[PDB]
Amino acid sequence: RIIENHGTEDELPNYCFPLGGIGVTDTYQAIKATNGNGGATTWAQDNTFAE
Amino acid sequence: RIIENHGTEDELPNYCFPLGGIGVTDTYQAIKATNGNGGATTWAQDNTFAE
Amino acid sequence: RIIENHGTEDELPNYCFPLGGIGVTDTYQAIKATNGNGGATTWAQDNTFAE
Amino acid sequence: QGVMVEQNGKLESQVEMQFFSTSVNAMNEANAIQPKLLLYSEDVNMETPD
Amino acid sequence: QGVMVEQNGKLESQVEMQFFSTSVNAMNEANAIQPKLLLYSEDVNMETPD
Amino acid sequence: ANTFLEEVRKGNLERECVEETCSYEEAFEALESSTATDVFWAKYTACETARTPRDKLAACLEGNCAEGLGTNYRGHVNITRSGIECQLWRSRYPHKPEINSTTHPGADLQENF
Ligand SMILES: [Ca+2]
Ligand SMILES: [Ca+2]
Ligand SMILES: [Ca+2]
Ligand SMILES: [Ca+2]
Ligand SMILES: [Ca+2]
Ligand SMILES: [Ca+2]
Ligand SMILES: [Ca+2]
Repeated sequence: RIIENHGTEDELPNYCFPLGGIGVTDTYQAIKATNGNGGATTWAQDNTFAE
Repeated sequence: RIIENHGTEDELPNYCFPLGGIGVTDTYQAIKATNGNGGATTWAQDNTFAE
Repeated sequence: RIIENHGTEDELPNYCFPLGGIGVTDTYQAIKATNGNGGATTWAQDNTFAE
Repeated sequence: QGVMVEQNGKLESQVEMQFFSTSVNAMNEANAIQPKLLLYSEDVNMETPD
Repeated sequence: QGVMVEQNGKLESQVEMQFFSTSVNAMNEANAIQPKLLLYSEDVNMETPD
Repeated sequence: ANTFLEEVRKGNLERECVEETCSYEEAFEALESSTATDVFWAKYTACETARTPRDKLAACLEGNCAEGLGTNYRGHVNITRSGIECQLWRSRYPHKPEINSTTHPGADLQENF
């Protein structure tokens, strides 16, 4: 009968999410640092990890 | 004045959905089974359904 | 003990939304009043906007 | 909500029009330029009371 | 929260640093071998109470 | 390419590389084999003159024609402008090739085509 229009109550955002919580993804490659002595450090590809 | 913490009752996860009710789809084409001439079953593109 | 279940009411949909609110987009270019004359007025590249 | 401005003693608008097309073009036949998107632009009073 | 283990009569950590670039550029020319992602790894007493 | 929501689903090489504008990356995602993939890359560098429009690129990937100077030509013509049969491209018989399949395999230089 009477509208007690106190207004809403919200001060924080609310967020839904991906079922895994991570959407995008960039493939990548393991890299090992080979000592660059006397200069810039060199880099090669690891063999332990998957490529 | 005093907080009666209980957690809450949230034992079933809730999912939102896309407005089409289906994610993404991949155009496909219809086929039909031309009777296998003894050996491998033959497959012929249909004409009844669109491309 | 007694389920006084009279259903619910959800006439108004409850669409969620994305952060920026504007997902897809498409680089376009601003065609200034590069107007031809006589016939259907032409158009061409502007230099008063980012491309 | 166009901010009315008095010119010649009469209240009128400041709305303008802006026209947009795609971005690639020379990519194909040049003059093929056509309008696709139209935006009317303007000015308003922005206030955030609460 | 990294697990502490004793060596040299002292309790220290076992955090390791691992490096990643784009296999995404797996193929192409040299020099351009630069890392872009650094990960720190560890071991922790994972435990679920309830 | 664009419409990043698309960058979740399995992209068709056509759906991600042609009409849009893909780099080597989305192409590779679609294909997963650097050999034919860099065949595609060689075409792409050749189809730099064939970036737009669609057909311009569909034919360019088809390989049935030479783009002017023929940097894209992947056919099998064995006759010169006078019909002279061409030498072996990889070998130097009878004249030494300055730029050959060891140098520019991106133009896909066959036996004598
Ligand atoms: Ca990737
Ligand atoms: Ca795309
Ligand atoms: Ca894509
Ligand atoms: Ca697209
Ligand atoms: Ca993709
Ligand atoms: Ca991706
Ligand atoms: Ca298609």
